[PDB]
This record gives sequence, structure tokens and C-alpha cells, in this order.
Amino acid sequence: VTLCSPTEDDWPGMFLLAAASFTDFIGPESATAWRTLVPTDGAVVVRDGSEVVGMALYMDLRLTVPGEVVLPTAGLSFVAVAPTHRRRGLLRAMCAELHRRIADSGYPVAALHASEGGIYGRFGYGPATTLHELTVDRRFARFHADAPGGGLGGSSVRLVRPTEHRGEFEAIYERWRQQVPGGLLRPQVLWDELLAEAKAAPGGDRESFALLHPDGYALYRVDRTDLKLARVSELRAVTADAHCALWRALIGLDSMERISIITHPQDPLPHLLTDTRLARTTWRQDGLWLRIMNVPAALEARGYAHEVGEFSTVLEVSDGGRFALKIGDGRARCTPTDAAAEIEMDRDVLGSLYLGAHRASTLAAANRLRTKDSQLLRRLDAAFASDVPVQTAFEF
Amino acid sequence: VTLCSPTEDDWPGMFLLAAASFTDFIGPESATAWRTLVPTDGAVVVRDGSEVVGMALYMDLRLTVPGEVVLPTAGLSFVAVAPTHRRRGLLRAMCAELHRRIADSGYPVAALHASEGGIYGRFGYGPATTLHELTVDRRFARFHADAPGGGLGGSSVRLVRPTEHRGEFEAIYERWRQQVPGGLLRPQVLWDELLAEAKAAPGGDRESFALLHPDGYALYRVDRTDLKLARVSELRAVTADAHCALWRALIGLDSMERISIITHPQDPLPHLLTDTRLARTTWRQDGLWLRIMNVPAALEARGYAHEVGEFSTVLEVSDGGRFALKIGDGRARCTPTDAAAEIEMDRDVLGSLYLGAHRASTLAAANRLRTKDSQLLRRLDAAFASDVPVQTAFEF
Amino acid sequence: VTLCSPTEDDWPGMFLLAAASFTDFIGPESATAWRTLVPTDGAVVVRDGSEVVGMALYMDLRLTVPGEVVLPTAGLSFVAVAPTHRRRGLLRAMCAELHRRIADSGYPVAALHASEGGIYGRFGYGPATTLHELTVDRRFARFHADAPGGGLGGSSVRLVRPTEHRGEFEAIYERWRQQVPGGLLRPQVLWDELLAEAKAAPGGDRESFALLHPDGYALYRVDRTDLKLARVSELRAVTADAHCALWRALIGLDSMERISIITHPQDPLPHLLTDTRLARTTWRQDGLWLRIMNVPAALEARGYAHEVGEFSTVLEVSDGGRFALKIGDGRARCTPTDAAAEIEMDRDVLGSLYLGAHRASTLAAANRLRTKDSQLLRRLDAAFASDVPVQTAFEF
Amino acid sequence: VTLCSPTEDDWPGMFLLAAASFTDFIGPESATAWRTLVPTDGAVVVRDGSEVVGMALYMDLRLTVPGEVVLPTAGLSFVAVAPTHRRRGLLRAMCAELHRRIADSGYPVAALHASEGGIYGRFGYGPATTLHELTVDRRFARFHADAPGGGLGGSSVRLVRPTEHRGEFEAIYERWRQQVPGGLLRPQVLWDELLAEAKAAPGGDRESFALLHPDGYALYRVDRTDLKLARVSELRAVTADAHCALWRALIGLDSMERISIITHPQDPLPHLLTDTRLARTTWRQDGLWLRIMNVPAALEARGYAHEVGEFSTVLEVSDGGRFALKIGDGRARCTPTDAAAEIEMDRDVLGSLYLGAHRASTLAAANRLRTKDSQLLRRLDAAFASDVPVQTAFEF
Ligand SMILES: CC(C)(COP(=O)(O)OP(=O)(O)OC[C@H]1O[C@@H](n2cnc3c(N)ncnc32)[C@H](O)[C@@H]1OP(=O)(O)O)[C@@H](O)C(=O)NCCC(=O)NCCS
Ligand SMILES: CC(C)(COP(=O)(O)OP(=O)(O)OC[C@H]1O[C@@H](n2cnc3c(N)ncnc32)[C@H](O)[C@@H]1OP(=O)(O)O)[C@@H](O)C(=O)NCCC(=O)NCCS
Ligand SMILES: CC(C)(COP(=O)(O)OP(=O)(O)OC[C@H]1O[C@@H](n2cnc3c(N)ncnc32)[C@H](O)[C@@H]1OP(=O)(O)O)[C@@H](O)C(=O)NCCC(=O)NCCS
Ligand SMILES: CC(C)(COP(=O)(O)OP(=O)(O)OC[C@H]1O[C@@H](n2cnc3c(N)ncnc32)[C@H](O)[C@@H]1OP(=O)(O)O)[C@@H](O)C(=O)NCCC(=O)NCCS
Ligand SMILES: NC[C@H]1O[C@H](O[C@H]2[C@H](O)[C@@H](O[C@H]3O[C@H](CO)[C@@H](O)[C@H](N)[C@H]3O)[C@H](N)C[C@@H]2N)[C@H](N)C[C@@H]1O
Ligand SMILES: NC[C@H]1O[C@H](O[C@H]2[C@H](O)[C@@H](O[C@H]3O[C@H](CO)[C@@H](O)[C@H](N)[C@H]3O)[C@H](N)C[C@@H]2N)[C@H](N)C[C@@H]1O
Repeated sequence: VTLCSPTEDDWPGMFLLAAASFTDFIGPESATAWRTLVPTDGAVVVRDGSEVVGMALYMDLRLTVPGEVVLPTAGLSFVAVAPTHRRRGLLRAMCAELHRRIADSGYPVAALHASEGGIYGRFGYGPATTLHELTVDRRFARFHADAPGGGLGGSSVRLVRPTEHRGEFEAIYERWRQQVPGGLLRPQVLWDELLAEAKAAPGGDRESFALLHPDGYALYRVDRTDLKLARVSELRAVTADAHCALWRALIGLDSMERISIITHPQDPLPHLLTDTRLARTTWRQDGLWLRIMNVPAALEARGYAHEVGEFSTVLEVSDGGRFALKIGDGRARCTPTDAAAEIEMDRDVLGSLYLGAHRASTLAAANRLRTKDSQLLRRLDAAFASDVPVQTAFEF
Repeated sequence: VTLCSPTEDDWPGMFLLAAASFTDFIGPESATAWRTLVPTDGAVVVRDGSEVVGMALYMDLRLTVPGEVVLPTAGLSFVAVAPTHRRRGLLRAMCAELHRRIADSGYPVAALHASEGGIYGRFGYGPATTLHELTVDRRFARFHADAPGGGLGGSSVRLVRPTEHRGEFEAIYERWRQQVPGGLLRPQVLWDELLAEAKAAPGGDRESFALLHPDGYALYRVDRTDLKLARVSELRAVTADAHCALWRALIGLDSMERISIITHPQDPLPHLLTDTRLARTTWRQDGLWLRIMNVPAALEARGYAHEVGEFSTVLEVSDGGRFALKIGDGRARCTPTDAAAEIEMDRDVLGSLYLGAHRASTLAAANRLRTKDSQLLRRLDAAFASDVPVQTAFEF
Repeated sequence: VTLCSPTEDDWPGMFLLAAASFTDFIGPESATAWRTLVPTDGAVVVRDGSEVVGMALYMDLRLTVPGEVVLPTAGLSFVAVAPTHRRRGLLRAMCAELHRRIADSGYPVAALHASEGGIYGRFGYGPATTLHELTVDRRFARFHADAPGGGLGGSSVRLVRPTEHRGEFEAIYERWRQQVPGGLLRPQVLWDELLAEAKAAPGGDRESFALLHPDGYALYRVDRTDLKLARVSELRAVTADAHCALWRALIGLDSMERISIITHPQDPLPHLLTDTRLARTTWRQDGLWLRIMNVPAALEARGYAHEVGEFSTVLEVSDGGRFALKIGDGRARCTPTDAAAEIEMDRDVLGSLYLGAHRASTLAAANRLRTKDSQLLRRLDAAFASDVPVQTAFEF
Repeated sequence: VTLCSPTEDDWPGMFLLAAASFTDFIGPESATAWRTLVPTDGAVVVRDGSEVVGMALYMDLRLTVPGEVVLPTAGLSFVAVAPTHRRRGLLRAMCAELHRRIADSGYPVAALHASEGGIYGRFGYGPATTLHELTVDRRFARFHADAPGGGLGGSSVRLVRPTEHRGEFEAIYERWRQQVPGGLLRPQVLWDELLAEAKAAPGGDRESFALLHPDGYALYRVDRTDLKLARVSELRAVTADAHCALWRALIGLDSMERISIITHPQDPLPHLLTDTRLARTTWRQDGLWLRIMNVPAALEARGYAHEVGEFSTVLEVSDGGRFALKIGDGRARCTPTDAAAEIEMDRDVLGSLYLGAHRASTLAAANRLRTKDSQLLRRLDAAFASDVPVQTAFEF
């Protein structure tokens, strides 16, 4: 039982572990298209002797952080251990090895989508974003008088087939993912897989449809079993007008009873209607997890709030070291130090705070970050707060 | 069809309307005990001729706003129109007559709990707090190493009967309601009714039990049909230690599978556990609704964030007039004016912003509040943000 | 095992059988009030030897048949055989004995409400009325432009306590039950029990409410578990304006989501709304069962349609004999004969046709009534067709 | 916003609008086969400017009315508007244009199947047939002694594969559709679609089977998820003997617990069983909708009841003129007039009455048809009543 990099002979064996560990595994076909994003020396395997019984890999992704700064991010995926080799310490060996490779490759941050909220708590990964499923009873849904595009006249939204307007979607998404914190770059290979999942599979999902705006798009599909529910798989909108214009079209679906969308907590849809409660939050869960690899490099690259007063403090990470942090006028200075620490927090506590979805005061009451200065807490709350609402791009 | 104040002969007719309109009507018995909080001329009735076919009233309450300031608040309750006289315009007359009396009684703000999120949107009421039902699978629940009171020793929490410790609960709640925004003063009569609902009703609710801490308490009861669920009806905790100590006791219930609590979104519970995903938000809804009656009086009495630069702007309320606002050092200056306005919003929009549950940027994207200056928006978001997270006190 | 009339000592044993056989047994308390409607030698018991192990009785009722004629009707009720003595022939012995007593007392017709549609098919009882449960989604419900009382002004419907208006309910019901086919007389003892079932029972049903009109009333209650459903237990309307005005009030219950009512197939409610489909038929079942005791007495006393041409024919009942029937201008002559039979049907087939709920053409297609004259068949459909729609009064 | 006839270049765009608006859309393949029934200039489209956003068409169909007379009927189908162009008045323009085209082609009546019972209420369409689902628990279902084919002997029903016996099915249906009111002519192209849906689709419906009587056929299939329910999609029987013969076969399916069938209210199935209540009506809805295009041409071509006295009256339609009607001996005379009106009804009210599914007394109670003569009402009920029970043919 040892650890090494995989070969071409290992890939048929890696699909077998994937299909048995992941129920939503996209088959042996699509995993090759996802492989084009995995860099060389970006995957680890464990053999027994010998059959492959452990695997874990990261992808080269581009995550947008607050202040429209794009960071190279290691996207952890395909992390699976055979049921016959658990409790031994294969995950502990694989994840510790990959982080060593991620740190050598020069990645400031590492990210993943968790299957459970307890596996990746100690590994330094913290829930950085929040998924927020909204379900709208569209039969009662009526827009507020203040909602944009209230008058009569040719609406700027069109009902189009998703595969026939690909070039337009790639352009809109690119404009979205650069200005919205949490946005990820979608390469050519990922549009290939997303657009192939739009056509109706025999015995699977229904045919997807698209609503097209010059500054946004809605990618929806009717549920296979619930023929009265339209499930919006994707909603990208650049302008505030584009968001409202796409929803007037979505509630326009007179064939449907309900419209469901997995979105972000600060979605302005509830206020867009007369009855705010008609946009019910049916489901809430953490989305994208973050592990800050390079502490000073990640904190400096992020954009902060201009509203907060200029302050300086010494921050301590569990086993990441001790860092001096200077925040003022939107930008931050971060350099390694050894002066007396004011705030003490674990590696995963910084992960949650980074994108600004979780307040430090909330984590302080939970005693996840410790400080004797209560005024410093109020300043970290304001400084880490993102100007543009945090969103989850896509699952990987 | 005429509107007037109720006499002693009207109450028997009023209880008829109340029982036919509200399914959870406490009965003609308990409604008289709730009446002791309604001031003279604080109720209105509509008769047909003659039987009463429309009623509305408010209660004298004390709401705590950001900055530990306690405001006199009109608590709109018992608002019902007979099913034989709907679409006739009885509510429009009654609510207008009560607001008149509320303004003449010098109340800065009015408050209610909505049965539907669309009825009171036009009357100036906006969702001021947010409810957040957390269901924790306690079997999988394990506390984080950072959680307070992690070591062994005699726990300061006791399992006591709620009716036998009334003096302690009243003392703890009074401390809680004064320091937490959204907190309401609970008089002698409401404590009488709360403890009356603790005892198990024949064929109804089960017997309530209490967990008592020197600085907090937990009121819970087993669900009538779900024998494995413990429903925490009330959780009040003054100190950060008390919150954690009470939750160790609640997860200590080895008889139960799940512990459910209706709380606020900023609850530190999920971070207390090793698995944050175990504290599942099963239900989300608006709680307390607010209508600002006296605009300058309400805004000046409120405490604001220090972590924002001093600014001044002219705010306009759709039909409430025009006001100049100066925010600096956590306090605000507000007086009526007629100089050009920089921000335009409806009366209900201010209600949502007041306690600081909703951000101004979110309402701006929904075009509920309008401005040309985007810098002002960022400042309004930070200034209105509550330091101590907002909580819903009780339902009325 | 012997059959005889019951004494005073038998009653405590009868209530044991009733409680063990009927789930909705009103207890030993209320069954004594129902006993005041059972005439002397109108009840039979079967003892073992000695304990009572079989019971059956009939009540002196007054059924209104087409043409506003009221016939004294024996109402079979409390028919139960102990589980320890079934498949023995106790029911066949009891029912034959009661049919002897009914015919000796001189009742033209016999009536019951069946627990299964197969037990009383052989005994001569046929499904005489059809129950029709309509559940209306009142949130979507909007009245048609042609619906009576569709303007502004004081509505003539009141929301009242049912127990405080007994005098008016009895008066309206009496006017209703006399003009509507299938209507039964309700004695003082039954109004006693009806109003006693209106009050809220601890762990049972909720408090019942009433909507009163000069020419009609509606008794409704919110379901014990479904707090968004209001069940109309009773809707007596004399005039067409009363029916419409009560349904404006019923849909006026803004507290509820759905209004359910068990009524008749010829209810004008669906056409009273803009969308006829909003009044969905959620449940269909047979109501009152009818067995003609005296074939010539019943057919003569009934009222027939004036539209059909005058015809004379000979009909035969399987074991009831052969009768010549002369139908012309509302009234009919029925005298026993030995001439050639043109129509042949079982005793229960006449029972179904009598009130005019089931057409003869439907039974002829099923071969329940036989004839070689198809022109005679069309004349039977028109003649037995009730001018005023057939309704079920109350269950017994 | 322009309305015109569709070209060949419009069809790919029309399929997109069809698939998005209809969930049960038969795909771009099958819609071409249905288009062989759409006559030249029998379709309309609305373009934006240009993309097609509104569409509506009618099919050349042959409906059988009471009296075995077959009328050419325009079958409205594919009527849909884009979700981006609703509340604009596209349906009002399209339907009015088609009604203008239908009248020019010389059609007496127009027909459709509605998605909601409120959209086509004002356009002149009324519920003309009634759907009636019956779920029979075949485990308890035992046939009555009077039911045809009682004793032993070789049954004249066979279990056959539907695709191998196309010739007989077309022969039986043609006999059925000509003698039964509501019967539609099913051309060569529609039998292609019906038999193509018989084969088991991967992940969809299961293999369809057929029961063949020389005078009737039964098309059934086991439900996708409910492996104990046999869904009878089609039951056509010419003789009353065949109807009973097929049901002995259907209840013969010992693999099933329940047999469901969407039929008509006057189905003689319950009277075939010893327990009439085993044939439970689980579902009840309106079927075919009829708009009378030519008032005198349709009324004269219909067969009326012989069992009614001869009468003459003047009928009006709100905005469709005034007509003199004379009914006697089964046939009617109708010519446009301007003499004082006796009966006043909307255009859709006549549609409901025409096929004889809805009684005039019920519609007069709901004030949908007004007359001061109550005697005239009783005669309209008897005259319009169809001798042969009305049935829904197929869904279009
Ligand atoms: C695959 C995998 C992580 C388990 O491998 P494993 O061999 O049990 O992991 P290890 O033995 O190295 O465990 C190391 C630590 O992680 C924790 N851990 C591992 N799997 C866990 C799980 N499913 N839930 C909670 N904690 C887990 C253990 O508590 C352990 O702590 P310790 O060091 O104090 O003993 C595990 O998640 C699994 O089997 N899941 C199914 C496949 C899957 O869906 N993967 C997740 C993709 S995001
Ligand atoms: C009680 C009550 C307001 C009904 O009275 P009503 O006579 O319909 O009220 P009015 O006719 O004065 O309504 C005036 C306006 O309020 C709106 N409105 C009133 N009740 C409403 C409801 N239940 N939902 C949505 N909007 C409502 C109407 O749209 C109307 O607008 P308009 O002025 O443009 O016509 C109504 O809320 C009700 O019946 N609710 C059930 C009883 C209850 O539980 N009370 C509410 C507790 S929050
Ligand atoms: C009460 C009662 C009928 C049972 O008595 P029993 O001794 O089984 O009746 P018998 O043996 O005299 O049955 C005589 C005939 O009636 C029929 N019958 C009796 N009970 C029946 C039932 N529950 N369902 C269908 N048919 C029944 C039998 O087919 C039998 O026919 P047969 O003479 O060809 O054998 C029976 O219905 C029962 O026990 N029900 C529970 C109490 C109850 O609810 N009463 C009925 C209210 S309508
Ligand atoms: C197709 C269609 C009716 C939408 O068109 P539309 O542009 O909204 O119709 P219009 O704006 O011309 O509406 C005209 C009238 O019809 C009524 N109406 C339109 N759609 C309606 C619906 N879904 N339900 C009830 N009423 C409706 C409106 O009340 C309006 O009345 P008004 O003249 O008093 O304002 C609509 O049914 C739809 O979008 N559904 C999806 C496709 C479908 O299923 N069609 C029905 C096939 S049978
Ligand atoms: N317009 C504001 C409305 O507020 C209240 O409704 C509210 C009820 O009062 C609430 O009931 C609560 O308050 C009542 C007393 O009013 C208590 O008896 C009960 N235990 C408690 O749950 C219930 N939980 C929610 C409901 N919206 C008033 N009853 C009616 C009034 O019209
Ligand atoms: N063979 C005819 C049978 O009719 C009745 O059953 C019927 C019950 O009497 C009915 O109960 C009704 O009648 C009883 C009184 O009999 C009322 O107390 C009750 N509120 C009311 O619902 C109930 N709704 C239906 C049931 N089939 C008799 N109880 C028993 C008798 O054998």
C-alpha cells in the first residue's frame, strides 16, 4: 500500500472506483473531457501491493475573488477511497501529498465541493459560499410596481434552443464570471459537457430550454417526474435589468406551477415581487469550500471595503504561522511575522471568511476565532464583507 | 357600514370573528388577558347596519432597536374582516384609522406579524426580521474542539420544570430583550399565558421541559405526532457561553433523533459542530414586520455602525415627505426638508432596512430604493448593518 | 340462536355491539336520543342460547319524493352482527323479519345508508342518490359575470354561531326538505345532537361556524389536521340567490386554501365560477338506498314529467309481482295485473330509478331491466326524470 | 407585432414554441404527421419585429352529434404564446383571426381540449363532454347475475398484440364513432401515431396490449411505476354485449390490483358488478369544448328527443344575433329573426347544451341562461337530452 502518480494503465481502473463511489458519475466518456483540465502531476493513486484502491486530483481553475481579481485555484475532485480500504489513512496520505504539490505549483488557494460538511473540516477547508434554493409559486407571483420593465412593449428576452446559441452564452458567462465573486472560468471542454446534458436522454432528464437576454440567460428544464416544476439549472445575469427581465419570462411559463432555482442568499428576486414570501427558501446548504494555501498572497490579492477605517493587526493561523495584516482604502498588506498575535483562528476559519459569506462575529461566538479585542471584530466584519454579493459558479 | 371604537357589548361579537378567522385562536378566555395590553381607543370595529363584521387593534409594546435603544411600538394584532364583507374596503379604512391613532399616540414605529407577505406590502410594512428553522440530526452531532466548555466537569445546566422557575426566566429574558435588537418587553400577562401552554393538553400538545443556565434558558417539547422530534419553542441566551452550554444539553437528549428550533440566520450553532451541514435550515420565512410612523424620531433613536465614514444625504419617502440624514460616529441627525433628494424609497423599504436584516444594495437591485450615486449605497449598507445580530422576540 | 323484540335489559348489550361494529358510534349517550324515532316493535335482536349477537332496527322517517309528495319511510339503521356469529344467516333472518314488520306497519318505501355497495343489492335496496364531493381552490376562484348579486352593497349573509340561531336553521331546513326530492324531516331530537356536535371537542373536531341567509344556511368547520381546508358539513339553500350568495361568503374565507362540500351531481356551483374546473369532483359515492315495499303505492304517489307523451305498459318485479303502469301528465295509475309483461327488473332496479338519479337506459345497457321495446325505454327515462335535482338529506 | 400565415421557414421555430409550451409534446417528428389534417391557411403565427412567438391552428375533423349526423368541425390545437410575450393580447388576436377563417370555410362548429377551464370561457367555448375516470378494485369485483355472458362457454374475446390487428380496430372504431355522439373521425395518419405509442419505450411507458371482441376493443397498459395498475387508454364497444364481454376480460387480469379507465359518466360498468361502489370515480373533468360557429346550421343538423311536446321559441346569444327555434318530432327548425327574445344565453352556454352533457336547469340556476318562463326550461332539458350517452372520442 503506497502512493504514486497514475499512468495510462491506471485510468481504466480509476473509472471503476469513481462509478462505485459517485452515483452522479458522468460515465467513462465524460471523465476524459474533465481530464484535459487536470495538470501533469495533478493526480495521485494508491494501489494494493495490485488494484487501484484510492484516488484524488485537482484541476486548474480560475476563481474570481472580491475586487474582480482572478486567482489560480486548485479544484479538488474525484476524491474517493475503496470501501475495502477505509479507516487506514488513505485520504490523510492523498490530501497531504496534493497540498504539497499545490503549494509547489504556486496556487494561493485550493477549492472543492463537499459531499459532507465534516470530512474536510480539519483539512483546512471552510465553507466559502452558500447555496440557496428558491421555489416560486408562479401562479400567485406578481411583480412589484417598482420592478424594471413594468410597461408594455417588445421584451428583450427570447426563447431559444441552448445548443444553437452557444457562442452567445459563452460571451455572457465570461462577462458574469469576471465581475461576480466566486465566479469560475469555463473552458471549451466544459461547455461541451454542459450543452450535451441539455438534450433529452431516453429515460433520463427532459430537453432543456433557454431564455436569452443581451446581458443574461436562463437555462431551465422541466422535472422528469414533477411535470409542473421547471428547474432552473443556471441563471447568469450581468445587469440588474437582465435579472428582472429573465424572471418575467420565467414566471411567464403558464404550463408550470412552480419555478425552482439553486441561487445565492442575497438574491433580489423576493423583493422583485409584491409578495416577498412567494419566493420560498426550500433548501439551504454550503456550496464551495476554500482552503487558503498561501496566506499572505491570498489576503493581499483580495479587494476589501472602502467604508471601514484603516487598521492593523497580527493574525495567527493554527499551523500556518503568524502574519501581520494591514487593511486600508480597499487594499491589504500581508507579510509573515512573529510579533504577539491578536487574533487566533484555524486554517478553515479563514476559508469561510475569505469570500465574505460568513461574518467574523458569528465565528467569534462559536469560538472558532479568538480575540480579546471586540472592536477589532467589528472591523474584520466590515473589511471582509464583499461589495458584490457572493455566488457559486458551478459544481466540480 | 360604519367605523367606531368598541364597547363592552362588542367583545362577544369580536371573539366570534376572531375564532372564525384565526384557526390558532387561543379562545375567548385567553384573548381577555391579551386585552390588558391594548390601550384606550387602541381598537376599531366595523358593524353592518347590527353585527360586527370587521376588527383591528394594536398593543403597547417595547421594541429594542440597534444600539440597545427601546422604542414604544404599536403592535398590530387581531386584524380580521368577516368573509361576508371582503373586497368591500374595510381593511383600508381600519388600518388607515389605526395608523392615525398610532401617529396621534406619538409612536415612532408600528409592528406586526403577517399571515401573508403581500397584504401589508402596500400599507408601509416591510419584513424587518428573518426566521430560520434549524433541524439538527443530534445522533451525528459532535461538537468542535473550539467549542466553549469542551472539558469534563459538572455542567451548569439543569433540567427543570418551567412553571417552577418563572422568576428566573423573567430575569433572563429581560436581560436578553434589552441587549438584542428585535427584542420585545414581555409583561406579566404574556408570561401567564406562556406557562399555561407548558402543561400537556388532553389530545393536544405535550408537556414542556426547560434547560436552565445562570445566563440562559431553553424551552422545548416533544412533537405530538413525531415522538423522535424535540421542538425548541424558545431559546434565550445572554452570554456566548450560555448558548453553547444549552446546546450541549439539547443534543444531550438521547431519547430524540432530531432537535428543531426556529431562530435567526446569524445563529452560531452550525459552527459549534464539527459538521456545519448537520444544522440544516429546513424552513425560511419573514418574522417581524415594520412600518416607520415617525421617520426622524425612529432614525435618530437607532444606533449605527462606527466602521463607516461620516456622510450626509437627502432621503425621500414615497408619500411620507422628504428628510435630510446625517450619519456619523454611530448616531444620526434627521429633520424634515425640501432640498433635492438623492435616495427614493417606499415606506416599507425603510422598514426592512431599519433593523438591518436586509441590505440596501439588495433592494436597489430590485429597484425598491433608487439612487444615481453608487457610493451612497455602499455607505448605507454598512451604516444600517446591526452590530448585534437581529432576532425575533415573540409572535403576536 | 333465536330472534325476538328487545326488552329494557337488552340495551346495554346492544350498545356493546354498536360500539364494536361502528367506528363512528356516538356513544351510549346519543343513541338514546335516536331511539325516540324507532317505533314499538321496530327493533329486532338475536341472542345466543344469553348475550345479544345481532341487531337491526328502522326509524319512522319522512322522505320527500319527486312532485313535492312526502312519504312515510322506514329508515334502516344500527344493523350489525357480532364478529363471533357471522356467516351463519343472522342478517338474512333479521332483514326478512323487519321487511315483514315494515309492510305490516304500512310503509310504502324503505331506506338506508349502506356501508358497502354489495351487501344490500340482494335485499331489494338500490342506490337512490349520489354523493358528490366538490373541493374548490378558493384562492383561484372567481365568479362569472352572470353570477347573481355581483355588485356593490350590503351582502345579506351573516357569520353567526350555530347554537344561537337554532330557530332559523330549523325553519330554513323545513322549507328546503319539502321542495327538494330526497329531503327528510329532521325531528327535535336530531337538532339536539347536530348542535351538540358543533362545539369544539378536546382532541376532536374544531368549533363549527354558520353562514346565515334569509333563504339558506351553511354549516362549516376547519378540518382537525388540514388547517387550510374548510369542510362544509351542510348547505341548505331554498332559492337560487341564496345558493350563490352563500358561495360568495364561503370563498370569502381568506384564511382557507380549499373549501370542500359533499353535495349532489346537479350542483350549479361549477357554472357559477369563471373556471368550471376549479370546482373539482374529488369524490363520488352513492348516498341513500331505496327499497320499494309497496310497488303500486310508491309509483302512484310519485310525481312524473309533463313533457313525455302518455303511455301505458306492464312492468314486472322479480318477486314483487306483475303491475300495469299508466303514466300521463304528472300522475300515474298502478294496478296489479296478469297481462303480458313488457318490462322486467329486479326489486333494487326500481329503487334506483324511483328518485330519478339513475336513468333506465344505463341500467338497460347493463341488463338490469329488460325490454324488447326501445321506444318504451326512452319514455321511461323522460318520465322518471326528476324536474328538481335529487339531493341527499342527512346520513342515518 | 404582426399576424400572418406560416411558411416552410417558420416550422422549425414553431416546434421550439410547441416543445416549450407543451410538456407532452410528441416531438418535431410526430407534429408533421398531425399537420396532414391542417388545411391550407388553417394556421396563424405571430412574429417579433424576426422570431415566431405566437401560434394557433385548427384541424379538419368530423364530429358525430346526437341523431347520428356527422358535422365537419374545426379542431383547435397547438394554441400557444411565448412566455416572453404574454399579457400582450396575442391570443385574442390569433383566436379571432381563426374564428374568421373557420366561418369562411363553412364550419358549423369549432372544438378544442382546454388546459384550463377559464381561458376559453369568453371565446365562446363551453364544456360539451365530461371525462370520468373509474378505478375498479378487480380483486373484489364480482359480476351480477343479470350481466350478459353469465355461465360457462368459450369467451369471444382474445388477447392480441395491437399492431398485428390494425384492420379490425379501424373497423370497430368506425362503427363506434358514427353511432355515438362526440365520436370523431380518426384518419389514416392518427392510427399511425396510436400504434407507434404501443411499443415499450426505454424508460417511458410499457408495452400496450389489446382485448379483441368482434364488436369491441380494449387498449390497456400497465402503469410505469404502479405495477399493480392497468391503465385502459381506450375502450370502444358497439354492442352492450361487447362492453360487458371486454370487462370480464379486463377484470380477468389477475396480475393487477386495480383497473383504471377515463370514460363517460353514463358508463354502465357499476351496474355490471354486484358491488356498484367498487367502480369508484377517482377523477372527474371536462373533455371536449364546443363553440357554435353557425347557430342555425348546427341546431338543425342535430337529433332531438321524441319524448317532448312540440314548442316554438326565440333564442338570443349576447352578440351573435337572435334566432327562432322550433322543435318537434326529433328535428328542429332554425332561422335568424328579430322578434322579442325569450331565452338569453352566452355563446359558450350553447356549446355545453349542444351535445347534451349539461342540463339547462343547472345552467339557469347559475344564471348562465335567462328566461322568465320556467316551463320553457323543462322542455329544453328534455329536447337537448341525447338518447345515446355522450362520449369523448380522443384528445387533440
Ligand atoms: C473517500 C473517503 C474520504 C474515505 O476514506 P478513508 O480511508 O475513510 O479516510 P481516512 O481513513 O484517511 O480518514 C482520515 C480522517 O478523515 C475522516 N473521514 C474520512 N472519511 C469520512 C467521512 N465519510 N465522514 C466523516 N469523516 C471522515 C476521519 O474521521 C479520519 O479522522 P482521523 O484521522 O482522526 O481518524 C470518504 O469520504 C468516503 O469513503 N466517501 C465516499 C466517496 C466520496 O463521496 N468522496 C467524497 C468526495 S467530496
Ligand atoms: C382580513 C382582510 C384584510 C380581508 O378584508 P378585505 O375586505 O378583503 O380588505 P380590503 O377590501 O379593505 O382590501 C384593500 C386592499 O388590500 C388588499 N388585500 C386585502 N386582503 C388581502 C389578502 N388576504 N391577500 C392579498 N391582498 C389583500 C386588496 O388587494 C385591496 O387592494 P385594492 O385597494 O387595490 O382593492 C384579509 O386579510 C383576510 O380576509 N384575511 C383572513 C383573515 C386573517 O387571517 N387576517 C389577516 C391576518 S395578517
Ligand atoms: C353485519 C353483517 C352483514 C354480518 O352478518 P352475517 O352473519 O355475515 O350475514 P349473513 O351470514 O346473514 O349473510 C347473508 C348474505 O349477505 C351477504 N353479506 C353479509 N355480510 C356481507 C358483507 N360484509 N359484504 C358483502 N356481503 C355480505 C352474504 O353474501 C350472504 O349471502 P348468502 O346468503 O348467499 O351466503 C355484516 O355486514 C358485518 O358484520 N358488518 C360489520 C358491522 C356493520 O358495519 N354493519 C353493516 C352496516 S351497513
Ligand atoms: C396560450 C395563452 C392563453 C397565453 O396567451 P396570452 O398572451 O396570455 O393571452 P392574452 O394576453 O391574449 O389574454 C386574453 C384574455 O385571456 C385570458 N387568459 C390568457 N391566458 C390565460 C390563462 N393561462 N389562464 C386564464 N386566463 C387566461 C386573460 O384573462 C385575458 O383576459 P382580458 O382580455 O380580460 O385581459 C396561454 O394559455 C399560455 O401562455 N399558455 C401556454 C400554452 C398553453 O398551454 N396553451 C393552451 C392550450 S389549450
Ligand atoms: N395582522 C397581524 C395578525 O397577527 C396575529 O396572527 C398571528 C398569531 O397571533 C400568532 O399566534 C401567536 O399569538 C397568539 C395570541 O395572539 C398566541 O395565543 C399563540 N400561542 C401564538 O402562536 C401566530 N403564530 C402567527 C399569526 N400570524 C393575530 N392573531 C391576527 C393579526 O391580524
Ligand atoms: N345499514 C345501514 C347502516 O347505517 C348507519 O351507518 C352510517 C352511520 O350512521 C353514519 O353516521 C351518521 O349517523 C350517526 C347516527 O346514526 C350520527 O351520529 C353521525 N354523526 C352521522 O355521521 C355514517 N356517516 C355512515 C354510516 N354508513 C348505522 N350507523 C348502521 C347501519 O347498519
